[PDB]
Amino acid sequence: GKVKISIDPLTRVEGHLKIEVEVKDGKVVDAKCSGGMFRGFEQILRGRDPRDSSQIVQRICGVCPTAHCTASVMAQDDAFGVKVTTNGRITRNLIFGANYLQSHILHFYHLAALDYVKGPDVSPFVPRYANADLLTDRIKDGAKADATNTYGLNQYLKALEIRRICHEMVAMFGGRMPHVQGMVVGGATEIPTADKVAEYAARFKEVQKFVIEEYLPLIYTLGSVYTDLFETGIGWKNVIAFGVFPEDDDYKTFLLKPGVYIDGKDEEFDSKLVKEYVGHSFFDHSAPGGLHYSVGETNPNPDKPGAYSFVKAPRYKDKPCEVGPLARMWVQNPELSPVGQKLLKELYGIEAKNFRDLGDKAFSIMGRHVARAEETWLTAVAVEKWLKQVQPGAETYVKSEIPDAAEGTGFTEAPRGALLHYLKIKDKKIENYQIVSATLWNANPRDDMGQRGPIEEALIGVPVPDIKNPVNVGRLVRSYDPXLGCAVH
Amino acid sequence: AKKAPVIWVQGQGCTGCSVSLLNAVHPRIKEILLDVISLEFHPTVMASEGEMALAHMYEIAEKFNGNFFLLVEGAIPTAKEGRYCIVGETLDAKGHHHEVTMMELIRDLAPKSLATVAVGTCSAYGGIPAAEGNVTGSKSVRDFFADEKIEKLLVNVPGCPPHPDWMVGTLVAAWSHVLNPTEHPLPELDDDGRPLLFFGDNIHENCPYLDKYDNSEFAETFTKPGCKAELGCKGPSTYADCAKRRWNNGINWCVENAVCIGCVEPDFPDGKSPFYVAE
Ligand code: SF4
Ligand code: SF4
Ligand code: SF4
Ligand code: FCO
Ligand SMILES: [Ca+2]
Ligand SMILES: [Ca+2]
Ligand SMILES: [Ca+2]
Ligand SMILES: [Cl-]
Ligand code: NI
Ligand SMILES: [S]
Repeated sequence: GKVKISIDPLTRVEGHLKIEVEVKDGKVVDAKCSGGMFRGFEQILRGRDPRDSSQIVQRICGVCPTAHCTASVMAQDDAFGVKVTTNGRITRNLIFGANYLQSHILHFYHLAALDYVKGPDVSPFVPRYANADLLTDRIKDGAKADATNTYGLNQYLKALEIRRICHEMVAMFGGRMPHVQGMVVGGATEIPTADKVAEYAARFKEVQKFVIEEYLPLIYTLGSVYTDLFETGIGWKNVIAFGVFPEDDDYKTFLLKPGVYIDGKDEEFDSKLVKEYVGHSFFDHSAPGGLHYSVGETNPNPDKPGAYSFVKAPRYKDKPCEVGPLARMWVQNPELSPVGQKLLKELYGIEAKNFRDLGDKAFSIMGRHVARAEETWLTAVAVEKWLKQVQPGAETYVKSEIPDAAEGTGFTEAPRGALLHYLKIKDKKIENYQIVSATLWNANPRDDMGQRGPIEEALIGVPVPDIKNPVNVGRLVRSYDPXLGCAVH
Repeated sequence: AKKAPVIWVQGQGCTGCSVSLLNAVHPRIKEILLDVISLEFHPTVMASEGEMALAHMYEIAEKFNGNFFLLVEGAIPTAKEGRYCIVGETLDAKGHHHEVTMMELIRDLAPKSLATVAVGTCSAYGGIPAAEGNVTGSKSVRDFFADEKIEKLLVNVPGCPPHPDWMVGTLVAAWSHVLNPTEHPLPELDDDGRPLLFFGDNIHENCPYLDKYDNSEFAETFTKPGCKAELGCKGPSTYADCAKRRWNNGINWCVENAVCIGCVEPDFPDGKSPFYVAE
């Protein structure tokens, strides 16, 4: 009684994604995730001035270029042997933090929300699934359905301007966005002035107001209508985080700390235990067993028998692990926003102080959206603090020279999850450059041992009561905020 | 009255051209989508997915044959029979599945279009995906049209990403021409098919640091005063109106902040590299 559903393109994600599911007895029973576009940045980078990498890598993705730039300049800082100043560190955090806000807002509204909100009857809001299970379908009181849908749609429209203001914030010290100019090996290229700090702050307060007063309330309200969506899209329940937004000059402390949670147990993150498999990916490895990124290889092969994706398969201690706001928020376990504490009580009858108080509900379609909204608020609190810490006039740049021979690794968290860039230099040129990106951890295919990637595994059990309108498949996938440009590079 | 129909397709792109478009002002993106264009297909933002999305795209390309703009973001990879970019799957009338490559998609849609607009340096000129070291046979729209012997009006709007003003301005000028060709002639293009309206000015000739350049006052590092030439600035060899227009609603621009990397030019990135070595 199995039925196959194939969705290509899976739209309202970044980049080129195909999802295939098998459905039996009203639920997904198997799944395959495929990235269908490859550029090969790791090949393109070879032989270049290593400093060029922080411009080239941003073109992996125009949604999260600041994450790649951050990882690249940190890898360069490490390889070149240069220490960034206090003001350089803070300025880099302000550039990048502004895009965290942009990316999460862009995601929830402009990628995710059309699975819940009925837009106007003009393209690109139509056509849509005939039975889309939207707010206007779910809420049986018609006036309430209309009012809640309009509330959501007006936020979607307002968010177009809020995300644009976030890019004004990125450009303030970043030069422009997409694709900043302001982060380089040795720090940042423009010292913040008192006037520009104030101009960033004024814009930031408008974004922050939207986050607290509109975005958080919408998410908790949405979850209170779709309570079933906290009970599916579960997956492996293994998460990893690398640390993001260093809060001191020796990179020992972060806004969101590194860590791993596997099979119900917390452990420290050890980068030695990351490796990539390619058994079901369009790549050749020179040796079996999966490769640590420091000896990673990028030899594309679209003819490889049995392969189905351009995404490699990263594993931690041979376990699939997911990444992103759910991962970071689970690992750090921060206190919830005042809005979240209040609305969880009022709308759900849940007493919750810290993220982990959500329990099982965290590992679900709606849990991923909640984690992302809460993290947006948490990041805003941090940006508010950094705006007080930044010192007008204080040097943000330290000179360096390209080394003959060196290696460096930059670790961070992109808005979608754990990110590292590994850089090896020989004869003052890029000898190897290896990128292990966020969506790479989420949207990967099976490894050599047949273990499904996190999105593949989380699809198992997702209800599909209507095969012609399989709305929960896309809802699950989009809850991960996938970026296939990043996943494949 | 009537909006410009747009089918926006992505090949080897990063979505940055789309994101830059979302940053438009005067008009902003809400007004663009509701009043200026009918964005019929766009993989990043459209409601429908899979079969429904593709069927809608092909329906519009038929109903609006010779009367829609094909917007292309990203390069077209030709190696391995186009298999480095699969843009969707079409389910025939018998249940069998067929993947569609970027090559196949562009070959199909370009002859149906009123005009093709290659937005971004990737689609216009090849850009980063076509740079040295790539193995995907990555190609620009103009080169793919030449190889395919496709004669279709083509306008390039380069930049990595292009400024939203360049994309909106070019599309509005094209649509105005279609609606009244003698009142609104097509924008004059340079030898690389990009509008002189936006790409006629040399950055360096129009740069506010030119007085410093002339006095040999060069910034020793990024955070010192002076012209940026010694830090790698490619303004001397780059043609765009960034010095006047600036970026992100006039907030900053590359040269004030750091250096121009020549992102609009047909030889970006290789002819502009290394970025932090002077020209
Ligand atoms: S031109 Fe630049 S910003 Fe646009 S798709 Fe290409 S890499 Fe991305
Ligand atoms: S080299 Fe660059 S900074 Fe100097 S005057 Fe020319 S465009 Fe301006
Ligand atoms: S200043 Fe140079 S690098 Fe910046 S957008 Fe203009 S052409 Fe591109
Ligand atoms: N966020 C983001 Fe992009 C992804 N996945 C990166 O890194
Ligand atoms: Ca194949
Ligand atoms: Ca990689
Ligand atoms: Ca032909
Ligand atoms: Cl702008
Ligand atoms: Ni991305
Ligand atoms: S980012």
